[PDB]
Amino acid sequence: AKRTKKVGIVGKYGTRYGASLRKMVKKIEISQHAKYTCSFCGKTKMKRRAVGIWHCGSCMKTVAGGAWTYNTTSAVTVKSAIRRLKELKDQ
Amino acid sequence: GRVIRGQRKGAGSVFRAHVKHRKGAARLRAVDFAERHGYIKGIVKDIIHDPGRGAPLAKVVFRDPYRFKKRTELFIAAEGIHTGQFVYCGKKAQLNIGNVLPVGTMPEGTIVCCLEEKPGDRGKLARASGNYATVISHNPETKKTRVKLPSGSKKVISSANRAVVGVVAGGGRIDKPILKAGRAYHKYKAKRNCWPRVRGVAMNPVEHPFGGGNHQHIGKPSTIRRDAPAGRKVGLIAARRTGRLRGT
RNA sequence: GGUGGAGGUCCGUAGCGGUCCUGACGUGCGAAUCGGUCGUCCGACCUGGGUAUAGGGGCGAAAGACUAAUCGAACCAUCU
RNA sequence: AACUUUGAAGGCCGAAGUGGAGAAGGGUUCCAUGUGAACAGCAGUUGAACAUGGGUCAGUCGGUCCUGAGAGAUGGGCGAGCGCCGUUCCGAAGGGACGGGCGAUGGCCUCCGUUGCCCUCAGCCGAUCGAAAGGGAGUCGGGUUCAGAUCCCCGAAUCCG
RNA sequence: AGUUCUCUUUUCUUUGUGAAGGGCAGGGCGCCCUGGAAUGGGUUCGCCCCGAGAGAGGGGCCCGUGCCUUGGAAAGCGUCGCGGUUCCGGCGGCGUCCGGUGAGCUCUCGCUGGCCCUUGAAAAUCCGGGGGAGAGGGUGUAAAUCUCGCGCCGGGCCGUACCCAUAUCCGCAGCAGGUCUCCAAGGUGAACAGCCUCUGGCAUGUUGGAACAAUGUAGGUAAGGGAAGUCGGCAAGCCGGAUCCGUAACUUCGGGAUAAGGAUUGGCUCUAAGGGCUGGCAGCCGACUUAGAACUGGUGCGGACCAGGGGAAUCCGACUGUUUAAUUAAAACAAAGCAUCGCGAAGGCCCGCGGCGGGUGUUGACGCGAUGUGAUUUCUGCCCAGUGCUCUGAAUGUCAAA
RNA sequence: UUAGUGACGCGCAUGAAUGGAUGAACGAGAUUCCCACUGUCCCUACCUACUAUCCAGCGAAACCACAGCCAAGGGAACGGGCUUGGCGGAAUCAGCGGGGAAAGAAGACCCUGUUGAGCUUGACUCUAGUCUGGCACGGUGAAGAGACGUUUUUUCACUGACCCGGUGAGGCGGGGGGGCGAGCCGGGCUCUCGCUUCUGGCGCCAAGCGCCCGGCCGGCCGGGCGCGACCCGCUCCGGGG
RNA sequence: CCAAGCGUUCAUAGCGACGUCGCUUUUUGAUCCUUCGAUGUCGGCUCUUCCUAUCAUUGUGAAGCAGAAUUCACCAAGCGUUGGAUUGUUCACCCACUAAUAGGGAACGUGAGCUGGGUUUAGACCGUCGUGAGACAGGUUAGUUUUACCCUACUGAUGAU
Ligand SMILES: [Mg+2]
Ligand SMILES: [Mg+2]
Ligand SMILES: [Mg+2]
Ligand SMILES: [Mg+2]
Ligand SMILES: [Mg+2]
Ligand SMILES: [Mg+2]
Ligand SMILES: [Mg+2]
Ligand SMILES: [Mg+2]
Ligand SMILES: [Mg+2]
Ligand SMILES: [Mg+2]
Ligand SMILES: [Mg+2]
Ligand SMILES: [Mg+2]
Ligand SMILES: [Mg+2]
Ligand SMILES: [Mg+2]
Ligand SMILES: [Mg+2]
Ligand SMILES: [Mg+2]
Ligand SMILES: [Mg+2]
Ligand SMILES: [Mg+2]
Ligand SMILES: [Mg+2]
Ligand SMILES: [Mg+2]
Ligand SMILES: [Mg+2]
Ligand SMILES: [Mg+2]
Ligand SMILES: [Mg+2]
Ligand SMILES: [Mg+2]
Ligand SMILES: [Mg+2]
Ligand SMILES: [Mg+2]
Ligand SMILES: [Mg+2]
Ligand SMILES: [Mg+2]
Ligand SMILES: [Mg+2]
Ligand SMILES: [Mg+2]
Ligand SMILES: [Mg+2]
Ligand SMILES: [Mg+2]
Ligand SMILES: [Mg+2]
Ligand SMILES: [Mg+2]
Ligand SMILES: [Mg+2]
Ligand SMILES: [Mg+2]
Ligand SMILES: [Mg+2]
Ligand SMILES: [Mg+2]
Ligand SMILES: [Mg+2]
Ligand SMILES: [Mg+2]
Ligand SMILES: [Mg+2]
Ligand SMILES: [Mg+2]
Ligand SMILES: [Mg+2]
Ligand SMILES: [Mg+2]
Ligand SMILES: [Mg+2]
Ligand SMILES: [Mg+2]
Ligand SMILES: [Mg+2]
Ligand SMILES: [Mg+2]
Ligand SMILES: [Mg+2]
Ligand SMILES: [Mg+2]
Ligand SMILES: [Mg+2]
Ligand SMILES: [Mg+2]
Ligand SMILES: [Mg+2]
Ligand SMILES: [Mg+2]
Ligand SMILES: [Mg+2]
Ligand SMILES: [Mg+2]
Ligand SMILES: [Mg+2]
Ligand SMILES: [Mg+2]
Ligand SMILES: [Mg+2]
Ligand SMILES: [Mg+2]
Ligand SMILES: [Mg+2]
Ligand SMILES: [Zn+2]
Repeated sequence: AKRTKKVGIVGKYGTRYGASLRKMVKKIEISQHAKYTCSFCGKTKMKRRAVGIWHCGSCMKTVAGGAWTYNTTSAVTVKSAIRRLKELKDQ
Repeated sequence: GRVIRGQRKGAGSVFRAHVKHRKGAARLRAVDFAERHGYIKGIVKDIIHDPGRGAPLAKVVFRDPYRFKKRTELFIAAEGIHTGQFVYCGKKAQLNIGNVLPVGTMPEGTIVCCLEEKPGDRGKLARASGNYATVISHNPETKKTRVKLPSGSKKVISSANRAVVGVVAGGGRIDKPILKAGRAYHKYKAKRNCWPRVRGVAMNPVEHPFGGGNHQHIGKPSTIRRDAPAGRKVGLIAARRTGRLRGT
């Protein structure tokens, strides 16, 4: 059964801290606790160890990532920027 | 009056860094023949959490080129590196995330982190989580490069300075509301004795320029001159302006 | 409809504190205690020892609070 | 003899105890016997008082060692100076060694040792201190005293060198 | 051993095995081999697992504090009976037995999860591995060598008594204060609550006797009324557990909420449902629950104990937290949130008599340092004259030493 | 109903992060009303325990000019004392709070003092720090602008004082030697490089070649040296200066 | 006290201008004599007593006293003079009953009698003021109330010549 209408995972905070802040932290709370698919083994086991550290329980691999998401948009863009600059560097 | 809190911070005492459980200082390799003329290979053994630091640290192992030894270095983790990866450092490493190259060989617009302020100091710029510096331009005749720092300042540095390709890991950390005094208590219990903070107007005149009064008011302008003596330099120190920053 | 068991979450014991009776006591059991009634009780929690900061100095979630019954500048001897 | 002791009643603490043990602190208050002057806000034949004598036994239980937060020499720096700063920082900071070569000495003089010199090899890079709750090998059962016992005795083990 | 007027095959007490070694249960495995799985299967309270190898077979390993065994019955204990110096580790007889059960409590071992802008010591010390410099003997009385089984010698120094707290410690004292810990029985009960009790302990807290005036201190009860008392419902009082039902405004949709408001509750005798073991059935074992029904008492039944009064509003502070030890616990402080300010290291801020001195800093702008406001929501208007801060400067008044 | 709530607003003197308006939850925070409840009250009574009480034992302290019955008078303007009257009778017990302007503490209020101390600032006099100029450490070479081969100054350089960073001060500068390319008519040179990028392996303590030496009997056993690993150099290498 | 007037008439039933004479110390002032080696500072609660400048009640005189109701005056303080909402309040105002709902003193009676609401320490908020520290007969909230066993007095209790 659906137990909450909108609070979702930030229902742990009860009435405290304000609706807007609770709404804001909800998006991060979901993401930092999701299990991402591992690129190295494919099993959905990638999980946050600390802030910025993501570990896979299957292949045991650890990856430096975003604070609340496996990879940040800023980093993803830079990887394509560095890939592009590499080619022109050696044509 | 008595010595104000700000003055008392510079004496150490209860105001020294909480370094009991820190993993060590994070640096690039000391520059040697391998990095000056070629490159050297290492392997990412583990990516670890450093207390009091947002960014994770990478434990990269190299071979000692003169002795039968393994050298363990503690790098600032570039976002996207992983354990078992190979990283390379030197004048002739490839342009890949995590490699360490002199900025002089990096093409224009390269995003770099843990950049050397002065050649050979093993990294001083853009080390906080998520940050990065950028390469603007090179001047091969003067052997110099122009980088853009996270603060937005443009600095001229020697081309021989090394850096790590990519941005620092753990970005976006400041996007989460702390929501709780207790969560901030734990944030600084790993950093230093700086929390919670008591307002100047909340004290007595004996221990603060802004203290005292039948109303909690500053009473005097809060923009203080640059050369104000210690114990008087409180409020907005040498402010060029004040108020809301409307417009660019 | 179940399962699950988060929380600076609630009632409440140990612990920690000390609202009111402006109760007791007030040449006291006590140079601050006693009783009922109360606050909190997984956390910014309580606590032992080790160590660090020393007097215009320290330390203060800030009451000019605390700094050995002493604090809007300790105590000791001298100046005297 | 209201108060000491033994016996019998009636009660209380009610396993977060008024129970059995420790740490810090005390320092003989512990145990036996004696006194009942002073003290124990009445008394006492009693006491943690007074007096006379005893009592604490370990490779294995702790200290001892390690390092923690830290404290703290030398080098160096400063300092009128007692000195202070500083802890790897402006240092020729190792007194060690497998092995090899030379001599000198020995003794179960066969050949092995020792000792002195030379060759060779050596990061640690910080003296020293810092915890009777942290780390830290290895001892348990039965008996035994007025008072001591994982310590004494009987037995059965174990670690280290 | 106790009770035995009556009853009670009854109530109480007690009914061992150490370290080390071996063996075996049991627990655990992210260990191996066969094999190839969708009609997907396996599996937990939850999960979670699999073509990167699941199910199913067969194995290997770790801990075994559990049971047996050597210890070891010789000892200890229970009990009956004899001895002696009788202050003997005195001597004998018998016994030290068999099952069950649990979300029970305490400790411990393990598996799996959740929280972190918190990631939760170091060193001494010990061990394995990789490498192959070397060494050993020439068929033997074989040698170097051995982390194997026995055997031989030793382990020095210091502490150790007792109290550990309504009388051995600190408060001038045998002071109702303070002072760090371990163990932890039966009943009721949700319970380490309160109430009674066993083991253990105590003698009422630095005195006794006789009275039972006033006034007190601490407990109670009061007809009728019900805040008329008072600055003020201060104080006391009402409520209170649990089951079933029911529950508003407002709300940041989480709450409000035990809202509010009702009913029920004893004892006794039954009924029904909820399981394991063995060989849609049969037999044997069981542990507490829930629900319903009859009968029943002077309507008493959460019978003591334990145990929220409620509602409608206004002000302030978002909340949780903190504070004037000893007259102020609060609206004060803090807080998350918000917004300004300085700084790219020859730096910002700060310490210091002094330095190639020190803190932030094992730091690097998502950082450090300095302020203000104070969650969320909506908003934050105009004023740069004043006072501050700041920015440009030989264009250019004043302006020290040299 | 000087209280509360809702409205009104020319508001002595409301008002926008000296934050304005709000609002769920929360509060030993302030206030008003209502239900329930009641000894708060009308209006008090009774009961229990410990006291007080009396006794045996034991036993302080605060305080005290002398003391201790009133009315009026006058008086330092409120007498226990004095004047004039009232009157006065041992020694004591339990209570009590009228008085002793009761005790307690050289009044905290107020003023004075040429007594202070905490704090502030646009008070007076200074001061650490800080910004700024000059002198010294303090050098070398070029130009530009001046002045009379010397000297003032501006710019650009240098390095050697001085400073900074790194390292276990580990390959720096120059040249040689070798490789791919270019292009002048096989050789010279513009000029480049210095052997590692697929995999979560391994990697030291020299192989090899050349030259000498020794020991025992050309064969056995053992040494040394050189290349391998280029030569020469004046600051370890960098950054400032 | 005088008496111009008011009272249809009528100065004095009841009033009373312009003037003038007193009393009192339940108002506030003025002064600064006592008290600063301290006389506890508002109000309420409780409790006793006293004054009369009499509201009621007893006995009376006079009215513009027919009755009823009321008004003025005399002897007069014996006995009474209440329950409440708002306010800390004294004061004030209103509700209700009543014969009446009079006015005062006692160190502005009464804190080792209470209470502590206000005032009037230290914490804190707002407004005005101040550059500020801070100020405000301006608001607001929280803020320790000690001692009797002595003498007298008084209340009762033995008792004394
Ligand atoms: Mg303050
Ligand atoms: Mg100041
Ligand atoms: Mg809680
Ligand atoms: Mg709670
Ligand atoms: Mg208090
Ligand atoms: Mg009290
Ligand atoms: Mg008393
Ligand atoms: Mg803390
Ligand atoms: Mg200082
Ligand atoms: Mg604090
Ligand atoms: Mg203050
Ligand atoms: Mg004991
Ligand atoms: Mg004990
Ligand atoms: Mg005695
Ligand atoms: Mg004794
Ligand atoms: Mg022994
Ligand atoms: Mg030591
Ligand atoms: Mg030192
Ligand atoms: Mg130890
Ligand atoms: Mg399987
Ligand atoms: Mg036997
Ligand atoms: Mg091997
Ligand atoms: Mg002992
Ligand atoms: Mg008693
Ligand atoms: Mg007794
Ligand atoms: Mg006692
Ligand atoms: Mg007593
Ligand atoms: Mg009644
Ligand atoms: Mg009744
Ligand atoms: Mg009332
Ligand atoms: Mg009243
Ligand atoms: Mg109450
Ligand atoms: Mg409600
Ligand atoms: Mg609050
Ligand atoms: Mg206090
Ligand atoms: Mg501001
Ligand atoms: Mg301006
Ligand atoms: Mg009212
Ligand atoms: Mg209003
Ligand atoms: Mg504005
Ligand atoms: Mg304002
Ligand atoms: Mg007596
Ligand atoms: Mg007198
Ligand atoms: Mg008196
Ligand atoms: Mg005085
Ligand atoms: Mg004085
Ligand atoms: Mg004078
Ligand atoms: Mg002065
Ligand atoms: Mg002073
Ligand atoms: Mg001035
Ligand atoms: Mg007329
Ligand atoms: Mg005078
Ligand atoms: Mg006096
Ligand atoms: Mg008096
Ligand atoms: Mg007095
Ligand atoms: Mg009269
Ligand atoms: Mg008075
Ligand atoms: Mg009095
Ligand atoms: Mg009083
Ligand atoms: Mg008050
Ligand atoms: Mg005040
Ligand atoms: Zn994976």
